[PDB]
Amino acid sequence: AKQSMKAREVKRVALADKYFAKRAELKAIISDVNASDEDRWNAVLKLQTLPRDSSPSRQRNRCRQTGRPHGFLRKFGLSRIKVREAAMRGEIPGLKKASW
Amino acid sequence: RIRIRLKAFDHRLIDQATAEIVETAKRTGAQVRGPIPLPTRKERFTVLISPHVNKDARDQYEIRTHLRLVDIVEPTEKTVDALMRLDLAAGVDVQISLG
Amino acid sequence: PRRRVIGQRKILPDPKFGSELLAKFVNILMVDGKKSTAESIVYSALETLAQRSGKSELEAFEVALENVRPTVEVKSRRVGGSTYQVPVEVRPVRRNALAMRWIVEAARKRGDKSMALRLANELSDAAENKGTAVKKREDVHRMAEANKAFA
Amino acid sequence: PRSLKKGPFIDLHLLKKVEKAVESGDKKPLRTWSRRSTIFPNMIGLTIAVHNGRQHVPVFVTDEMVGHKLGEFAPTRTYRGHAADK
Amino acid sequence: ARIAGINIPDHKHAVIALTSIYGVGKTRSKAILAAAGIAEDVKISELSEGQIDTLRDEVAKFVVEGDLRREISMSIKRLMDLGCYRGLRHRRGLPVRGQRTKTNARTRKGPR
Amino acid sequence: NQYYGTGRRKSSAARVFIKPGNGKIVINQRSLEQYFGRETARMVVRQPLELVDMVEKLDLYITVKGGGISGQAGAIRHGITRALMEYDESLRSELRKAGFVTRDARQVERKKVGLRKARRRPQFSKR
RNA sequence: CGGUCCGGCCGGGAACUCAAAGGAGACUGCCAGUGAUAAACUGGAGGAAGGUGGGGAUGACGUCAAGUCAUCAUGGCCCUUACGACCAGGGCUACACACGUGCUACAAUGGCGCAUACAAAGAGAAGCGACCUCGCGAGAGCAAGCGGACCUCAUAAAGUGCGUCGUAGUCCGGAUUGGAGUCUGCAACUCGACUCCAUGAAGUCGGAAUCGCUAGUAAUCGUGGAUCAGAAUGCCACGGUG
Repeated sequence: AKQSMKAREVKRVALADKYFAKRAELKAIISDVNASDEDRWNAVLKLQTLPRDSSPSRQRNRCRQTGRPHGFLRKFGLSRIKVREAAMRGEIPGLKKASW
Repeated sequence: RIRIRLKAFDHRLIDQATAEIVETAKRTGAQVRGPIPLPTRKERFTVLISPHVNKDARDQYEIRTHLRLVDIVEPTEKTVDALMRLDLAAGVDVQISLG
Repeated sequence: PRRRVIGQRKILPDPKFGSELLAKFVNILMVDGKKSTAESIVYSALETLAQRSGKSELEAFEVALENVRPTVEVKSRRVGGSTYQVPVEVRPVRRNALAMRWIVEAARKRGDKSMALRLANELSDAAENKGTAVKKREDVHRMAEANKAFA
Repeated sequence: PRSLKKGPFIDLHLLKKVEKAVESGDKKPLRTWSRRSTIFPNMIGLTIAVHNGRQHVPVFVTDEMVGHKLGEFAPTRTYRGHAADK
Repeated sequence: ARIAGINIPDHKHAVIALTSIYGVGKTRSKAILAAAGIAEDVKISELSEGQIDTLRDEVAKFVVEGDLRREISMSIKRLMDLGCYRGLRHRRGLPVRGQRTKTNARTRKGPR
Repeated sequence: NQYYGTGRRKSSAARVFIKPGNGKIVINQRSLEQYFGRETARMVVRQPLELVDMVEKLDLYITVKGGGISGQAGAIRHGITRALMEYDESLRSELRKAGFVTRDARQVERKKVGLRKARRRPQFSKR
């Protein structure tokens, strides 16, 4: 991928982890039905106050080694090409050709 | 009372581990119920190995995980000393359950 | 097809009666692998037309089927737009299958109360040489003599 | 549609503009890039120059539109004629 | 039976009889019968005038025929009066939800 | 101490015990009228018994699991065939002639990659 | 075998269904015929198996300046106040069409209302999520258990039982459209899906010319899983019937 794109991922994840404490304890008020609409509205408007890419939903899953949005495996953490290369070279334990 | 679970990618590294643990339990204690296997799990992956437009070049990869279980043979204090030893060769995950 | 001369796979033993021809007929009739519904429908039509005729069930089915089992068909082993048609006498193995296929094709042509009633009329009139399968067979037989220059 | 638990959704900077427009002196249109902000009765009468991608288009807000997004009254792409309408 | 200005044949069941009315459908066709004390099995034949008027009043309780039709027409025209994106898509006639209109949507449009 | 025979057809396991009791049938805490749906299964789970005289001569306490209706029927048929073979040692020839000893090894084929089914391929683009 | 809360409930029983390790096992081995005194072929006593038992992986020398310099690397060429760097709103999902690959179907082999069995393979830790209660509903408060042969996803459908629909603008098709919501997401107007009510487009078996399949295969039914905050009629695999 691009250097700017890769830096965007770390910049988003850092601010998402830093503000994770506020996001959960702020959406808790919204989720709590037993609350006043005056505090519900305040919580709703205060959540849009923090910077946008501060949520886990606003980040992608580019592969660590190279960087590729389309094509990824959560268990392996790399794109399809890199996963195949690692499997063929033996870097992934207990991974062989499936044939049933 | 206590049980030991072994997860392995290959059976070669887990059969010898089971043999070692049962011989240690025979040296310290007796009345073994034998290592019982559990249904292994096979996680599949489909990887299209073509780095561009070709939805015909696919590879099927498999991760196998085999489970072994060893129960109590003689619950005492000396039998735990010989089982809390250093970990075995890398590749075998050992879980200790007590109750 | 080219070097292999296949045999033949065994058919169901036909638990109700034991007729391999009946098993072939129900296998031709059934679609989408839904054996239960097709077998129920064919058994109901089986009973209805047998009790409408009066004679024995299978003994009437055989005489109604042999009366529209064709003898000679027409084929064309020609390539191109121009075609020459040659008559070929059907072997007994394919004769019953073709007759059953014609019967089941003609069955789904009447707007009766149910599929069993659709089957029953065109299955019973075959004994008296009436219906649609017999109507098409008496023209298939004429196709052979329509142009029998090459045989 | 959005769940009624969270209620209507508007921009934070939008509330300040709406308050300033009603208190006091509205002569210039309210310029907002936000289109997801729901319309409120406070904005009735006031001019909203809503951005659609090229340039802010003026929208005159009436009581008819309340439970609709402000971006609905803002075409995204210009249409003149498919058969080369010159 | 003259129910809410419509005629119903005597060879059908009550469920489809109510369904034939514009604005009753299937669930209301059972709710009305349950409220009036009629099972969703009887036919239009052998229907007393008391049951007829109870069904008519139950139908009149909720919305109706051409009244509801012009009911809906006004609601549709409200979007065009607003002039929103939905109103413009209604004016064009192609979509109103925003499906793939460019390649294949032959449902609200058509040639001669 | 009564021996028995085991039977499988596609993915179903059925084991049936043989005892001198005359014609007591219960299929996994059920009966033929319970595990039913078509007469074909009932006929096929009694063919070794209906062969010569064993229709009402020894009871059938089978319990069967897995597969479908036809798979369970085939598994029960193979199990009773093996049980009768082990019980008598002379009905094996008749069962081989009837085709009951030969277990049907046919199972569902795997789905290939690029194909919509095991062998069905996507339609060619009009070329 | 014993008791029962009749339930594997647990004492107990390690034969079995099954779990996953090592072996035996099908090797033209044999018996006849055929053939050139061979190779090899045809039938069969045995076997779960017969000529590769049934499937998958394994894809030569090479052809197509075949496709990717936008996974990545790399030789020149191009910009360094801009083809580089940051942010907000729109577009990839679009007004007259054509083409390709799939799905719903066309109906009495069927949808409808109420009981009722039969599977396998996989997922689960800021995740799967039992039960109770509100719900006509997607779901909501409560949440135990579960790093998982234990607990969930997840009474599989087809079918099977009974009525009902009688060849019909149909109790057929659920495409369009209006009203009000439910879940996830700072935020579904451009742009997800589910849920209710109503509305009920076509269609009524398709012209030339065409596509795949020879056995648990073609059809027909349901389910799981990949990336994923949510989004399959696609993809990848299990199965039921066949």
